[PDB]
Amino acid sequence: MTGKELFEMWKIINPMGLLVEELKKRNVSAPESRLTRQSGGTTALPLYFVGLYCDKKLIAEGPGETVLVAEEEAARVALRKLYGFTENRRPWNY
Amino acid sequence: SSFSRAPQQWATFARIWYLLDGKMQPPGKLAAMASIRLQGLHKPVYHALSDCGDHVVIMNTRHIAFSGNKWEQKVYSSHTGYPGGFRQVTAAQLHLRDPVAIVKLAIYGMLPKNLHRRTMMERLHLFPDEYIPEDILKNLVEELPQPRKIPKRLDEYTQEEIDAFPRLWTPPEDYRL
Amino acid sequence: GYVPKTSLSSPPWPEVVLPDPVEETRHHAEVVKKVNEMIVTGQYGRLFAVVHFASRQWKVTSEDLILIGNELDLACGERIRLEKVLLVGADNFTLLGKPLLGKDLVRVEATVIEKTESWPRIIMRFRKRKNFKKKRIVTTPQTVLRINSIEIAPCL
Amino acid sequence: KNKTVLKKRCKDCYLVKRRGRWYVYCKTHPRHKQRQ
Amino acid sequence: EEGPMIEQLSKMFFTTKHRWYPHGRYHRCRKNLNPPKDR
Amino acid sequence: FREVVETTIIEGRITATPKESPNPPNPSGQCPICRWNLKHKYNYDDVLLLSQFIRPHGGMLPRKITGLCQEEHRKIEECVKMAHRAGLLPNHRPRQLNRYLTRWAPGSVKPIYKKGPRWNRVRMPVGSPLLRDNVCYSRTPWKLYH
RNA sequence: CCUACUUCACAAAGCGCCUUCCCCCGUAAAUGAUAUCAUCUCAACUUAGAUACCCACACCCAAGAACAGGGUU
Ligand SMILES: [Zn+2]
Repeated sequence: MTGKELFEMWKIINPMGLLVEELKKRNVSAPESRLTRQSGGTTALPLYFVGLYCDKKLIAEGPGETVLVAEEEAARVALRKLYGFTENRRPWNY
Repeated sequence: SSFSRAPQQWATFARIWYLLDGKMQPPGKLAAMASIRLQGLHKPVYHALSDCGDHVVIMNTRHIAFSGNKWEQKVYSSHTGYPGGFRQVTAAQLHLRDPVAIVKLAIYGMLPKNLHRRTMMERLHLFPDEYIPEDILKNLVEELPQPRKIPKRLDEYTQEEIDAFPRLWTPPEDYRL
Repeated sequence: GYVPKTSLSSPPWPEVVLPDPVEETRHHAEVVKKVNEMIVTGQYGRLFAVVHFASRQWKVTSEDLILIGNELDLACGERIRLEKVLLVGADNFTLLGKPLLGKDLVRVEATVIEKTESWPRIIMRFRKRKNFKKKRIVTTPQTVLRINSIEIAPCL
Repeated sequence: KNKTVLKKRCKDCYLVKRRGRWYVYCKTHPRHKQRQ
Repeated sequence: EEGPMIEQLSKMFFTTKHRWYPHGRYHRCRKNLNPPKDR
Repeated sequence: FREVVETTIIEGRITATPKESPNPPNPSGQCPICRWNLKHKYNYDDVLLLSQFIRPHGGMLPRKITGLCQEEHRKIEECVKMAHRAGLLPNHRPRQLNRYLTRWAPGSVKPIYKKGPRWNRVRMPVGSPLLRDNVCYSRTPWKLYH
């Protein structure tokens, strides 16, 4: 699991719901899904960069070709952040 | 970063649309920037093989300015195939015929001579006026600022500025002008 | 020695006013302290290091592979402490030396995986019309290091 | 007539610079009209 | 229909016609089907 | 400044002396430009200065009325001309291509129909060669020929 | 392009008939600065100063080497 990030290992469907559940468990709140940036859109090669805000503070933010996809990505990122992963992680002691 | 792989990759690449207003600017001073953008040399990801070029919208190209006497002096010169088909045209004339042309030519010259040049040119969007199409406007992200600063004529300077500036000499009270 | 407002009276560039050195020093100290605190807390997550090995500079992290084109004269599986970590960075803070960081601050560890030869590389000379045609095949020896760990300390 | 060195022949003659070249014009003696 | 289709593609994607025209057999044979993938 | 007033009758009327600016920074200079310290620190850009040595219909004023050193006077004139060419003195007039830095009048320049080989090539003049000693400031000098 | 003529003859020619649509740049001349007159102005200025065509099996042909094109009521 050195290179392999989560979601490759534990594959899932509908991360938004999961996030919501996790949020509830944690803070007793629900996330808004704002759209941070977008080049294209009508071009046929857009770059929708979509956030996820909780009480006017972004917990995560992800990219995508389409808006739904972007949202999904953001959700995934949020999940990763929650579950002590990310690309950063910590090296692990051997 | 976080992110899954493909989406990250997409984010890294993805063609951004940029805007340039002409109006009083020199072509080629526009084109330097535009050419760079087209190439994708403004990205730290740049390679000739990767295809990282962005879109450049340029507007108000009818309101280009030329430095010195280039409107009258600068000759754009091309051949048809045909004997006696050597056409030389002064920049002004060219502009009058097609206002998009001058900027475009400059951009072309700036770009590397490889086959990608024409593809790069297709990501260039030139307009003679403020009227850009709707799709293109939707696409746009950021205007990078104009090279030439615009000198500002006396009508625009306002009174306060004038007051601030000193009057350097006394005329004779008997002088007409 | 005054000039009224024109295009060439004042500079094109804006005038920067660099701050007072005592205050600046204090600020720097504060920053350092913060960094130290962070280090203590384990608030970081994965480090990287620009290390200097075999005249090349390498941005390196835990778990990565590096290929050095020469013999190190080490048995494989031996562990190495790489000196000359001239950059050590992470999310939220970075440390650069002048040019090298101190040994107390940081250390990078590397296990030698394998010692090998390169694929055969062809040298070949030629000149027109002058019967000059040489051909030498070479295999430059190589070593593969696996960087295991970047330890970073609270010395600052 | 064309000349690289323009000279006034008469007092009525005058040098003018027009169209990026120096000319000599005289209202009395139009012979002395010269170009650069 | 071919040319029209090509034109449409170009319009969509902002690029020249030349890439959409289908390249020959030799070239395709040459192409690496299992390239060395990394990371 | 005086003015002729005609209706036959003719009269003369005086109105509003500029009266200088109060106290120059370098006094005991010989000129309006010289005293202040704009020896090499003006251009066509700056029209608040140029308009001071200009007639109501855009022409220059003479050296003897302004009181400018001759070398400077010429420069000033050139600047004024440039400004006019640009379109920076619209309220100064006798009674479509954008422009700046024009040394020659637009009419009176024949096109560079045969720019020669690079070792003897024809160049389009941009700006005046009077304004060389103008403060270049950047590490390269002014490219007066394009 | 072929109604006569002529070469000719279900056509194709000329010796026959028909149609043919813009500028041009050197100078000349006002007002007018630098240089309070004057001066055509590489001073600011004012005068003399592109439309048309083109674009949706078979058999015969004013279409044609083949290919293509037109017609087949
Ligand atoms: Zn002086």
